[PDB]
Amino acid sequence: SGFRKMAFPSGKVEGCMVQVTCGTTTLNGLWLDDVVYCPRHVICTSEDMLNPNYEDLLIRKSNHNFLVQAGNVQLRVIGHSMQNCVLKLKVDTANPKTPKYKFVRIQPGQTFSVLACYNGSPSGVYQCAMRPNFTIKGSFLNGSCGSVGFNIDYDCVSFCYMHHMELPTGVHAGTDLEGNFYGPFVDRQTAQAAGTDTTITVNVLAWLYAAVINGDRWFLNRFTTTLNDFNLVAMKYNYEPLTQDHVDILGPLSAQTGIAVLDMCASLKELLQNGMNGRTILGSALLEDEFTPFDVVRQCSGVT
Amino acid sequence: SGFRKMAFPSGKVEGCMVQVTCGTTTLNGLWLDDVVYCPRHVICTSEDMLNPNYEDLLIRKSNHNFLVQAGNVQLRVIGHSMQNCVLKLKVDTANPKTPKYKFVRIQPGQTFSVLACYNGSPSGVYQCAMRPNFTIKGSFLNGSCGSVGFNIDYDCVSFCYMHHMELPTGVHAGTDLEGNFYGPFVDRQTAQAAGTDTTITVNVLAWLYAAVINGDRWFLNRFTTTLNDFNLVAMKYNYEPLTQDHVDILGPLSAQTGIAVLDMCASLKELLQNGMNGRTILGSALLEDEFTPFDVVRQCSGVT
Ligand SMILES: O=C(Cc1cccc(Cl)c1)Nc1cnccc1C1CC1
Ligand SMILES: O=C(Cc1cccc(Cl)c1)Nc1cnccc1C1CC1
Repeated sequence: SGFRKMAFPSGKVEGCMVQVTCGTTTLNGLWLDDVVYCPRHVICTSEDMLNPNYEDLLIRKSNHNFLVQAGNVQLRVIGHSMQNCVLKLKVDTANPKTPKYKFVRIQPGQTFSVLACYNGSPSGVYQCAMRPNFTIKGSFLNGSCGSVGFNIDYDCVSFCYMHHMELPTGVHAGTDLEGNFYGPFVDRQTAQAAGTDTTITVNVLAWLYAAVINGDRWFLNRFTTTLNDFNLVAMKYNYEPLTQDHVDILGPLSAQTGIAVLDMCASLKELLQNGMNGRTILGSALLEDEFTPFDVVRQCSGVT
Repeated sequence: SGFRKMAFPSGKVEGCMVQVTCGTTTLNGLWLDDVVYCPRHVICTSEDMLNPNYEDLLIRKSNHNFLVQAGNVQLRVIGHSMQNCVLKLKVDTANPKTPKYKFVRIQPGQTFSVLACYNGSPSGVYQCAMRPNFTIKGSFLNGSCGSVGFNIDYDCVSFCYMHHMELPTGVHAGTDLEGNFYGPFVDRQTAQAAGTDTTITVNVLAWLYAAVINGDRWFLNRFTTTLNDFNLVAMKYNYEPLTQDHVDILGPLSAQTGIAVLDMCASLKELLQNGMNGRTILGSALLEDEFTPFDVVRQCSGVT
C-alpha cells in the first residue's frame, strides 16, 4: 500500500547524457548510438535569441565547433544536421551504454519521467505530465536545456520529450526527439501564449481509483451519473470532457474495485461541486491529474 | 523556475540491486563490494513471522540456501551473518558497478530517495522523508523488502534506509544499513504503534522560501513573530518546535529572499490559523514538509 508520484528508474538515461558546447553556450545532449541530440539553440548567443535564423546561424558552424563531452571524455564530431528544432551531431563512437530505445510523441494527458541535467550531469528525476495545453510543469533552470522525458517498457526507453524553453509564466516547453515542439511554441525569446489548461479528467478518476485501493474511501457516495451529466460538470470546472475511450481505459480499475466508472464520476462531480471540506485524498488536498490509469495499475501491481 | 518532489538519479543504486531467495521467500538485496545486504526475514516462512527466533532460524540455513541473482547471473555465497535485522551474504565476486558509498543513519525530518524494487529489479524512484515518528510514507508492495533509500553527494551514495515492513496503518518501517530499525519497530507480524507524527516545521518553512523564489508570494504578510510565540502555534497544530538550529539552517534561504526567518514563521502561523482559503502554494493545497532547506537550495541552484 501507499501511493507516490513515482518516476521510472533513471539509469538507462543517465548513461546517455552528455554535455554539448558551441560558441559560448552549453546545454545537455542525448547520446544514443553514434548520434548526439540536443536543442538547436545551442548555436545561438543572447543577441540572436530574439529572432534567430537557425539555418543561417548553423551555416557559420563546422563539426569542430560542437564540443561534445561524455563524462570527462571528448567525443569527435563527424557530422551535424538540423531536424526541426534539434541538432543531430554524428559522433565517431557509438554510446556503449545505449539502451533499447524508441522515439515517441506522447499525447496530452500522458505522463513521463524527466531526468533534469546540467552540463551533461544528472541532478534529479521527477514524474510529470504533458498538460492538455502542451506545456509541462517541470523544475528547470538555465543549463537544463536538452534534459529529456521518457517512459520504460521492461528494457526499452521511449524518449518522448526534450526540454527547450521556459515560458515567462514559469511553465516549460519542449520538443519530441525529432525536434517538433509540443504545442504552438517556437524556440525564440518572445512572449508566447501557453493557452488555457484543463484538468485531465481520466487521470483524476484513475487517482480516485488508486485512493480506493489504498484505503481512502471517504469520497465514495450513494450516487451515479451519466457521461452527458458528468460532462456538464467537467465543462464548468475546466476539466477535459470524458469519453467512452476514457471509460474503457478505466475498466481494469473499475473491475478491481467493483466501483462502476460512472459511479466514480459521481464521486468526482460531488468533489468538484463541494470541494474536499478540509479533508485529504492520498495525502493531497487537491484533485491530482498526473497519474494515468496505466500509472495507477503499474504502481498498484509493482511492474518492473 | 518550477518546484518538484525531485528524487536523486537512481542509476548508481540500480547497479547494486539483486534478488535474494531463501526457502520459499524472495526479496531484494543490495550488492556493494563482495557483500549482499537484505532484510533478515528472508529466512522466514509465514508461520514463524508471528514470533520468529532469527538466531534459531538462521542456524538451519547454510550459504548454499541463499540464492543471490544479479540480473540473470547467479552469485556464489561464501559467507552469511546476521547484523541486527539484516543479513550480510558474502559473495565471491565484488560488484563491478559498486559506486563510492557510505552507510548513514539519517535524522527524523531528513529526506531521501527510494528505489522501489521487486525480484531484484527496479520499478520506480520517489522522494520521501523520515517522519518524526520514524516511519516513511512510501509506496511498497509485497516483494519490495530490501528496497533502499539513499542520498547522493557528487559521486558518493549514502545509503540510509532498507525497507522491511508494512504497518497495519499502511505506513512503512525499515532499518539503516546496519540492520537497526528506525523507530521502535521489530521485524514481527504483530500490530505495532507508529506513534504520533508531527509536521517538520523547518521543512515547511524551507518550502515556503522555495515558493517565494518561484513566484508564489500571496501568503507573505506584514507581520513578524518570535520563536516562543511561533512555538505556541506549532504546538497547537502538531508541528515540531522550531529552534535556533532550524533558523540557522534557514539562513541561506533567508539571505536569498531578504525575508527574515521569523517573518516567514509569521506567514506560517497565519497559514496554520487561517488555512489556504482555497488557494495553492507550488501546486499544493496543503503545507508540504518533505523538502529540507538543503533540498530547496539544491533544487533552486541545480546541484549535480
Ligand atoms: O528558456 C531558456 C532559454 C531559451 C530562450 C528562448 C528560447 C529557447 Cl528555445 C530557449 N532556457 C531555460 C529553460 N528552462 C528553464 C530555465 C531556462 C532559462 C531562462 C532561465
Ligand atoms: O510487511 C511485509 C512483510 C513483513 C511482515 C512482518 C514483519 C516484517 Cl519485517 C515483514 N512486507 C511488505 C512491505 N511493504 C509493503 C507490503 C508488504 C507486504 C504486506 C504486503
